[PDB]
Amino acid sequence: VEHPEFLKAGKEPGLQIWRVEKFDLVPVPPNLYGDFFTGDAYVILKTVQLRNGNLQYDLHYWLGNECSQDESGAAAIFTVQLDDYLNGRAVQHREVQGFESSTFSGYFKSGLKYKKGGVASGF
Amino acid sequence: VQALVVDNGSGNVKAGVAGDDAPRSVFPSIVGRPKNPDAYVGDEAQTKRGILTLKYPIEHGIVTNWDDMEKIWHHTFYNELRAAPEEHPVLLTEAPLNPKGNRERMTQIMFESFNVPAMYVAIQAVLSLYSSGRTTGIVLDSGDGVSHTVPIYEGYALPHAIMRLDLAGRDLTEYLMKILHERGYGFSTSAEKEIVRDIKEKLCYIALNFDEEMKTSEQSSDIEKSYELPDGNIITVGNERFRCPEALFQPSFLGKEAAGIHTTTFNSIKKCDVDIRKDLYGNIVLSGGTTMYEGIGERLTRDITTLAPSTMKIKVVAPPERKYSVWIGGSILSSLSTFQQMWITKEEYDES
Ligand SMILES: Nc1ncnc2c1ncn2[C@@H]1O[C@H](COP(=O)(O)OP(=O)(O)O)[C@@H](O)[C@H]1O
Ligand SMILES: [Ca+2]
Ligand SMILES: [Ca+2]
Ligand SMILES: [K+]
Ligand SMILES: [K+]
Ligand SMILES: [Mg+2]
Repeated sequence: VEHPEFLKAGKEPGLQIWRVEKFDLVPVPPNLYGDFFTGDAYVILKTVQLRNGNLQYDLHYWLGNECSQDESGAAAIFTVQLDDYLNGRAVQHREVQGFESSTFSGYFKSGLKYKKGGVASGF
Repeated sequence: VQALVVDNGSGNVKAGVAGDDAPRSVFPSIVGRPKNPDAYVGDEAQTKRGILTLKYPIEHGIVTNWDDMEKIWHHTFYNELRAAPEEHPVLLTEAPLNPKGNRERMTQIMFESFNVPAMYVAIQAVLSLYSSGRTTGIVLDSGDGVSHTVPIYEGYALPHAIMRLDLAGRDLTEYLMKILHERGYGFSTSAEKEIVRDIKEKLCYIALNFDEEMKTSEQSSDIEKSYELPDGNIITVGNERFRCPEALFQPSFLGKEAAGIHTTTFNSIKKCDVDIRKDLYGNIVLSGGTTMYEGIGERLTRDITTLAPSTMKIKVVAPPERKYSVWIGGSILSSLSTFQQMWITKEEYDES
């Protein structure tokens, strides 16, 4: 509830992407949105503005084929914690490299792309 | 400040430091006290079984001897980790369906006997699901003393749907000891049980179809595999290699009326409402030492597929390191930048 990135989460309609880095949630430079390191795990919050004026939330955690167990575990856990912080109103989606839902693919106009490498494991 | 992670197993305690990819201390959950009078724990107690009475303070994953459990935790902190418990946050695990009164007793002991500055109690199966990179799934956790099927949705276990089996690894060890009498082996003592446990782990496997495996194993000696006893004698085991773990699927082999592990997983999923069952069937996650048998995943997939509606997509996940997936999940969780917001501090507890 006190994590700076939680405080920024879901305030406005849009797309927020964090990468797991050494057991923390670190915002992805917006210039890199759509390109995912296959060695890493990410958390993605899509916020949509409804006619109600309320906000709908969809949380995706994306797991790269070579990401390490601390990164995919942390991605799952952070997804739960962000949902809790959002009063439980996010729908959670597990996204595996190369088998992503069409909803998640649809967030990126240039399509999903993958890059070799990644940030080092916390383990 | 680095948290200590302790997984309180019926058979073995797993202990280490947050951020490590595996426990640095694994030792048997055994307390020995002099026969004619001091307490000895773990491996020390097994080597002095001649002068000690050995007890298991955790029965079926539930702490039932609190004085001896305190000896185990003391041993963990002082003799295994060499860590001051009063200077580290501690993540402790608990069994699914652990009564709230038990959790509160463990909390009282941590805060008032060991003076831990902060602690968190996590459900074992939930930690295993996180360690597999999932927030939704059903965890089949089979240890030494208890097996549980634990549905979990979006990070939280569904208590009404958890199901519990007293059938676990220790029963299979005892069953192997029994059926080895057909070949003339008389393992009976506590030390011989340890040897048989090792025979079980080295040579057993789960048949894809039990009846067919009985037939093919009868037609030649290819089934037979050897194992060198510590006294240098060689033992040969045949169809016992797959008949022993077959009890997981047919508890009647043990004189039990209970449902096997495939039926239990199916009943556990059925307790959850229809709209989330597909996510559970597609995320059956194996956890714990007694899920380590070769062939378990293919066999479980067959048997749950038979039982479940054919619209369901069955996926059994067998993580290579699943023997310690509980501890690894605790290591991840307690390394997170948000862990300090989840724990209970001594000051809060002492003023509650
Ligand atoms: N490779 C293996 N094959 C079959 N059983 C195993 C294997 N490794 C460990 N086990 C069994 O798993 C049990 C211990 O598992 P564990 O999950 O540590 O239990 P607990 O958490 O209750 O102490 C023991 O019965 C042990 O013999
Ligand atoms: Ca990485
Ligand atoms: Ca939710
Ligand atoms: K267990
Ligand atoms: K079926
Ligand atoms: Mg266990």
